[PDB]
Amino acid sequence: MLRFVTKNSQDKSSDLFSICSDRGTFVAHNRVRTDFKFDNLVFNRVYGVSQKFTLVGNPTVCFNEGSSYLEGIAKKYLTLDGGLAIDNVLNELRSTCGIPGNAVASHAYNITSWRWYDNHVALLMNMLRAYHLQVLTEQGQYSAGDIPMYHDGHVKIKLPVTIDDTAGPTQFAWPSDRSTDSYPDWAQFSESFPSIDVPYLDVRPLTVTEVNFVLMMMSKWHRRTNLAIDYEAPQLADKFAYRHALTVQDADEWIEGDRTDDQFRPPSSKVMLSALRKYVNHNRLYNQFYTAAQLLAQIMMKPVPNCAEGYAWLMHDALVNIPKFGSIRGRYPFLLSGDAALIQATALEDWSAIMAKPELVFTYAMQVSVALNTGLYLRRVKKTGFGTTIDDSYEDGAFLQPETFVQAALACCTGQDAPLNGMSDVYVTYPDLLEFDAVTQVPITVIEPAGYNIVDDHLVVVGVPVACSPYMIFPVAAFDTANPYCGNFVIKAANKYLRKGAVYDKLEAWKLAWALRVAGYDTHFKVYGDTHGLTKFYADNGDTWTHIPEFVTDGDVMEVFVTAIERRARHFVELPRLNSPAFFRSVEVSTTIYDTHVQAGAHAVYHASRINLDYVKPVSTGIQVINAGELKNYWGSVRRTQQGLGVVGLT
Amino acid sequence: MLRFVTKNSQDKSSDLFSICSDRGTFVAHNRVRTDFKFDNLVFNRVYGVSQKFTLVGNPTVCFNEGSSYLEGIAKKYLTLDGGLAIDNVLNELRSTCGIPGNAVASHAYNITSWRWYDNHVALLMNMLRAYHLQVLTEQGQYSAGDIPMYHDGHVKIKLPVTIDDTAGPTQFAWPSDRSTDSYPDWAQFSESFPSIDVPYLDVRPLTVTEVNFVLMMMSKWHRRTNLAIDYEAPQLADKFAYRHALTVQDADEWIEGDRTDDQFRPPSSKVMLSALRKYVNHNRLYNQFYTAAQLLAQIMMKPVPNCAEGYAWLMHDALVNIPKFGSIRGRYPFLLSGDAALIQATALEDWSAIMAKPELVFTYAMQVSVALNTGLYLRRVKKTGFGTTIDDSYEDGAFLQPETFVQAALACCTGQDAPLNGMSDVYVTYPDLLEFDAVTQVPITVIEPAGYNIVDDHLVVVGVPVACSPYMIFPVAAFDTANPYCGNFVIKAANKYLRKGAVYDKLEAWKLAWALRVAGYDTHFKVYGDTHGLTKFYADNGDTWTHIPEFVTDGDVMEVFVTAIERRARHFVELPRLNSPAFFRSVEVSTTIYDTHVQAGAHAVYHASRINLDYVKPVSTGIQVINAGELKNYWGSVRRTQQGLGVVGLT
Amino acid sequence: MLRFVTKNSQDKSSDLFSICSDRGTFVAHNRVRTDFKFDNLVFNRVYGVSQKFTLVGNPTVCFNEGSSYLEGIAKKYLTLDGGLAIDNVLNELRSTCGIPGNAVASHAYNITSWRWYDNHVALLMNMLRAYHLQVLTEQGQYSAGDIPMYHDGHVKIKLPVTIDDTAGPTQFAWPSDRSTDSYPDWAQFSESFPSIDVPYLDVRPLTVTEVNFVLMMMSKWHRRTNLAIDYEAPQLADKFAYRHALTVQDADEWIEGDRTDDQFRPPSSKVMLSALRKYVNHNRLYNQFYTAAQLLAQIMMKPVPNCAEGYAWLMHDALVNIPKFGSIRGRYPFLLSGDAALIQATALEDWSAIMAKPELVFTYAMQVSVALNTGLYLRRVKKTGFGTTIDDSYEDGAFLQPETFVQAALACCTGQDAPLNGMSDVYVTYPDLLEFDAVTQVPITVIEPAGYNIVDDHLVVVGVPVACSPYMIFPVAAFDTANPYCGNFVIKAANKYLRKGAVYDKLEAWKLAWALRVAGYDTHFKVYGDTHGLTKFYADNGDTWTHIPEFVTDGDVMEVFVTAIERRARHFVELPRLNSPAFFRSVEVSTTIYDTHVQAGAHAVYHASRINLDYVKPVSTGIQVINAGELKNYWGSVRRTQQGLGVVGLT
Repeated sequence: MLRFVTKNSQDKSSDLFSICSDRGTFVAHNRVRTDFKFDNLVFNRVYGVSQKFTLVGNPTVCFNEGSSYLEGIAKKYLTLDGGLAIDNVLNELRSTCGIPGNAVASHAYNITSWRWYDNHVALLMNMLRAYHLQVLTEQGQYSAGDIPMYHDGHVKIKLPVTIDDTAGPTQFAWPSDRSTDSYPDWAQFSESFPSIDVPYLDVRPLTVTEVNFVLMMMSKWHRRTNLAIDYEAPQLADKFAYRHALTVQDADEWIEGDRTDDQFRPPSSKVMLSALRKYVNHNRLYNQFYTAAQLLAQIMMKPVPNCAEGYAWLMHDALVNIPKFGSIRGRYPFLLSGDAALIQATALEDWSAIMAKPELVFTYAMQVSVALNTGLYLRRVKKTGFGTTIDDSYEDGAFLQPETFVQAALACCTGQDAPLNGMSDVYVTYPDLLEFDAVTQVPITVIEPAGYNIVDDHLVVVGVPVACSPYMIFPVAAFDTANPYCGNFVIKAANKYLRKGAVYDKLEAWKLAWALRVAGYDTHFKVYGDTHGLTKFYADNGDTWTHIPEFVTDGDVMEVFVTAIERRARHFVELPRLNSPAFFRSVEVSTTIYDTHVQAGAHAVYHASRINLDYVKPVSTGIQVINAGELKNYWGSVRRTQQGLGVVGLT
Repeated sequence: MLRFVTKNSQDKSSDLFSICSDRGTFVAHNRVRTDFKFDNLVFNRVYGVSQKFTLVGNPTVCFNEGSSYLEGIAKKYLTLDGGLAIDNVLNELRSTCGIPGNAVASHAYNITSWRWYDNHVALLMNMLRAYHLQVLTEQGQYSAGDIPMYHDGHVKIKLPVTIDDTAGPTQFAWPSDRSTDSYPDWAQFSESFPSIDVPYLDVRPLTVTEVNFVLMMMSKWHRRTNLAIDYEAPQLADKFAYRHALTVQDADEWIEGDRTDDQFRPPSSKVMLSALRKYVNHNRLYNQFYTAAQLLAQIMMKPVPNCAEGYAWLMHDALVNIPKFGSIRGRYPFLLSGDAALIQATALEDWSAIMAKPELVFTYAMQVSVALNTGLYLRRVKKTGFGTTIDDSYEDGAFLQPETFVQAALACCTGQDAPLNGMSDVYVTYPDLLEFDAVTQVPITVIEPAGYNIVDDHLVVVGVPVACSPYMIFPVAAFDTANPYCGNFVIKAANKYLRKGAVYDKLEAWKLAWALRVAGYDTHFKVYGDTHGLTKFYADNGDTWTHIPEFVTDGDVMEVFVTAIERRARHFVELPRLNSPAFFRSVEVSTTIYDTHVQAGAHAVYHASRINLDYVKPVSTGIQVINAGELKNYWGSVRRTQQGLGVVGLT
Repeated sequence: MLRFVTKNSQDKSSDLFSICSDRGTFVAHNRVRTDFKFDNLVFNRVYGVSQKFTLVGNPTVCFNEGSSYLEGIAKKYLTLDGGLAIDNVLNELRSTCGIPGNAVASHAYNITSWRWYDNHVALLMNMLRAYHLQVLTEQGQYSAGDIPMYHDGHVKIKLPVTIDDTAGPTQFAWPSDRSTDSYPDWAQFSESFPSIDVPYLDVRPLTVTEVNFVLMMMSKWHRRTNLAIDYEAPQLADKFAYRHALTVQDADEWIEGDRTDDQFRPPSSKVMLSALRKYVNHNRLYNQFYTAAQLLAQIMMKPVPNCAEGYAWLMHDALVNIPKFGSIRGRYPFLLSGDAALIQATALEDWSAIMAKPELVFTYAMQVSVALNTGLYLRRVKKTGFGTTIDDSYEDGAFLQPETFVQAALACCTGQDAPLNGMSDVYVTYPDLLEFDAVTQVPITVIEPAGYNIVDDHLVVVGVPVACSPYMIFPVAAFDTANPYCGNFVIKAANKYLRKGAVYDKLEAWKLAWALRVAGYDTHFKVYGDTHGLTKFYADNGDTWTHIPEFVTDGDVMEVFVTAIERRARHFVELPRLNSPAFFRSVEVSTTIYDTHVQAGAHAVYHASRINLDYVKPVSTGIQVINAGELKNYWGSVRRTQQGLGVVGLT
């Protein structure tokens, strides 16, 4: 994930922005300068482009079974090919247990040394989400979510929320609620020989507050806010025992009225980070934490569209496949004694980067939301080749299996090799949006129709619409040729001229429309075919980006006529008559970014924290690390090729 | 058998599905994409296929004693063969323990006329089926179970059910009755040496509740549901005694009516599995457990037939040979000690795998059911000469041996090495299915004669019909040549064209018809006989599989006249006419299954889990492992050789 | 550990100091000469430095059972691992002693469910602390013990004490109470074979009074003084039995009140040590005794801080993991016979050394305390990058493992191979000290704000402060480069001079400031921040050590502006100004400690004794010695490698 965020060490460094939101949303401001090269002279314009991101969401969880992983075991027990040496783990118990006779191995295999279902990624989800919520809490920004009330005088949209924004809590209370629901049974089991088949976790190097936090968050999660991360989650395990030298019972007392909320307020974000770092470093959970970060980032937030038709993508809900929690590392103290067993290098470097800066996960999530939303429309277009490909040889099979859905979308949008989940049966997916013809309905209020194909008072949207500017992944290089996405392009003459002298293919017509809307001239396009009532290219005043109209996507018509270019009231840099001969000049448009920052409303400016590849140096002290990986465990990167996109290892 | 289930998926993504039932049935949805590449114009079509299954069955059980197996004792008590070194036992009694010479001499004189009959296969059968029933009950769907009600709108067929679901129980009742049926005369044994030739059990490592469950489940088992694994079975031993530290009294009060039902509930599935694990790994019953697992898998369930005529497969009832219960492990306490001798490697690894994941047995049962049906059907088909040039004596070659019946069926189906029972005189058989003229009078209530072989108010079939489709096991190489059963097939030019259309061979015509029905074209055909009421390639929806046309089941029909190729009501991919010599093209297809997730009924969806075989190495400590097998015991595999399927060693 | 204490003085003049206390504290005077050689003009100054210590502490003890160690029995009763050859035990019972076959068979049947948990570490802990307390009492200075009352004339700080000295006892009272607390149910055992799984002790070689002391000291131990080694501890075993020739009755009358206090006095220190020696060398408990000695040393005492902020180090309380008491040596009389097996060489030599001189433990405790504090502080410092070019992950590298916590601290401090505990799941830890932001609210009563980080009426610290000075262990090579911690350092030219003075690096400035404060010049400095109330290099008298200036604890500060070099009130050696480029000279210093003699308070002076290691060879007769160690048991050493400190074998 770190390599993708840093765009392969571009300028040797990268950047990230802190998590922050107001009423469940936050703008993402920018400043850009767009040049103009014609008449062997330069014009330019500077304009502040914004972008709206919302944290609201209602994903659906599935705490199903998942494959067990034993990577954080000593080298002497695990093997690259032999794996778990059951004889080696068993006979070590005999040398240390007080159980007599030769039936020691039989009893141990009967009771506890048969399951081998070590997997804590659900717990890592819980704790990392808790850290993010606590950040939003003490930053004075924790509240119920609220999708913005989109309004332009024309058709307007409003989506409902589970809980009221004002009725939402102003402080982060506990996930579970005391004296309402059951809690898992826990007890410090420090015996050398396990007695009952039950998940075991080693939290010896954790302080009392950290172990209290972990064992309390072990219980059921209850949603109290509309945020996409407050998803419902039951208690991960019905029963478990924690390997701690000291006995901790503050949570147990708080179950009864013994401890009030005052004396059991949730801890601080640095306390959560210390607990998580201690836990991961102790149990050698680098790959599992990397997978946890991937999963949480993929559900962090969605980009609020600036167009009326964009809300169709926003209204959707995702499905998460979190494996059932199971922990077998406290069953035997000697398991952790020794170097870690084949920890993935990408996981290690990513873990070190997150420890250096805990904001990398949020910045990656912010990038990935925009990247996925763009990549869905991008693959829908690229499958048909603007309706100019006969067969279906684009080979979009990487979008079929729900595991690689998001990663394939990322590899489609940007040429960067999207990072694999590093696990199996775990994913976030919108199955209804699998095929490129994704019809959907939008609930719509009562406004007068102005060429917006309103059907049954419900905006009918086909597929997925591009709903966010690419300004945070600007070098996207989505199309093969030059475009606003690439950043620098040159407007060319019309293909031919006729009685209104405007013959342009959809792609360069959209290029010219975006250039003119940047320059302050709205453009009128007219095709006598299917139009649905749009005569000018759709754009937003706050965000000068011009969304590609549907007729470019449908691939039926290949030409669009731009009859007259009108001048907006908010005039800007003057241009000649482009849509006429003997006056058009080969203008070229380039843009660069001036200032990028993330602000919640207009208050408490959050200066960006620079991150470079200097601290990327992993801690290799007693951690057997392998850079290579296997596709079986989904350790690779989906890469876009000439014919399409496929999954390959990084080599 | 783990090797078989892994090679079914060629060691890539070895899927397995949780047990789940809805009224005794369920359905396994898939998502398979089929290609159509011709003239470098690659097309494809994805579609969901649902091959449903039913757990309802009424097998016939014959409890006949067979060979006595003693391959779990220490080496020093066993000779070079299975012969028990009884003289060694008495010498060890003389040497190790200090017993009066008169006492040991009297015991040795008494033992000279004792039966060393030890077979716990029936006990393992009962315990495993009880565990599965408890799993199904705690899942909340256990009931009497009913055969599916299938109708095509032209014929309505409903097989009678012995016990209806409405009157069926909802909670798992005990196999026996409350003092209504006599219980076995169990007793407590704790001395060093046996006193009566009655078999004795070693159940010391088990807990009080597990011993209660085993002892009272030893009683006569009554069939209370139409479940296939709910076969009737008598008390496995009229008298016995368990070697335990203390006597167990809880079950006796319930037996005699002192304890009511609520005071004695059925134990959990987890504790049942723990008891089974303890018993097997304590008596070292790995081989007998492997045989019992094979029997359960082969007797688990049958596939619901999509077509009408396939219900004949549901009509037939299996016959089994369960050896009588015998136990000499509890006769002496030293026998189970030492290093276990004569343990098969395949049995050990299979036992480790099934205890690591208790769903391997169920997925192997599903695979064996579908493979059995396909193997029998394609055996009948290849008897004609369809697809196979060599007219091998498939009728009576190796299908006579009941122990090798199902394994030979699997060999004929897939070509993979079917795992043998590993035990003598134990098998599952359908005696009325060896003949190739097996007809059945399936009761029908015809709505209208859509065209079938309906005779005497209830139609008949020939041999074995088709009930399933090769989708749980797709890459099955039933035929040597390319076919839909294989991954991909290349449609070739017609043998001869003519004015009305073209004629086709036995296999090529069916292959093209299946490809066209997948594409969306319904294919008509004309045959020299008039033996049916429809000139169509029947292909029921839900799986889009075109059954082998019944006309080719008989011989002397090598050419089939195919005409009238046209689109159906719905259409997926445009294809050339393929019958006229002008429009014909060398269409090549390719099929691959991507996703599969069984779901019980219409609410409970059970996502496909996964198995990490790297972590499931067997517990090889303290075990004398033997890779080789003995053909008289049927410790081997059967492979479909080009010269005829036969039993071979794994070497 | 003897190797460690000898290498601290590089095997030359291995000093050691008698235990001595004054109100729970004492002070270790020294006489160290510091050189100043420049331009062949060698100067020097001798001065007495006093680094005082306190024995007062309140550690937290968690009595949790851990791994069972059996490495003291004869070879024939032990397998290749720690597994007890119980079958060998029963065969030897059969062969050697003439016991009825029925009796031995019954005993063998009973023994099958017995716990071979044997760990006498808690017992050795208790006996050693009792011996030390009796030594301190007979020395005539035992009391409740009070924390020192330190004030600089500007802030008055006094840590609260649980038990004041005035009400504190003057004579060593018994750990238990006169029938107020229940005593363990001891008994007399003399038969050949055990009868109950309750642990049994072999105390035959001990005398009647020693057995009385051990048996009644087995009871619950109450904390009656604020001594660090006076931790509360419950009864180590509710029931037990001692293998002795005759029963012991003297203690019982005192237990039941029949015997009054004067009739039963605490036994002498000499007889306590004799009893400990007999017990250890009879049960062959060398490894467990070495572990217990390590624990006592690591938990003995803390250094009184000269500076005000160092009292935060005294605020923190340790946490320990003492394994539960277990004894199987007394189960059978033959076990202790034969040749002892699995005895570590280091443990044997350390045991011989500590019994030759019972002060080695105390001097090693003092050294481990000072090394611990210095290691933690310089770890926090080197996290910034002070002195060390490589920014190794010192935060969480190997400090997570509690068993390796203090050893890693010692490795970071000195670079010498720290001796491991030699036992699993036993450690001393400060959980609130792993984090680098550990703050404490030390209660202060400010007389006047002389300039400190005083906030909220009670100042705070960051991480771990400094309380001691590297004078008990002078040649400590904490930093790779030359420094005051090393023997000598060469002051080099300034990086850049300027009109007001010169600027200096992070390390060179502190080195020069320390050298100048030793010389007699007070050095001022200016920093880009304003984070303190004094621009001075703080150096309290009594030790003439200049603490690391707190400004450099944080990062992003590489250059420090130093000016105003001038003589203090008193002066020792004339030095050039060293800041102006003209007066600057290449001053080179050299430091060496000559004399040291701890003295308790102001009256009792304990001259430094000596140890002749030539006469302290271990008793290797009748012992199977093993030089190698097993990393799971933590039988090794940790060395500060250039690539990061880690656990290595001694080979």
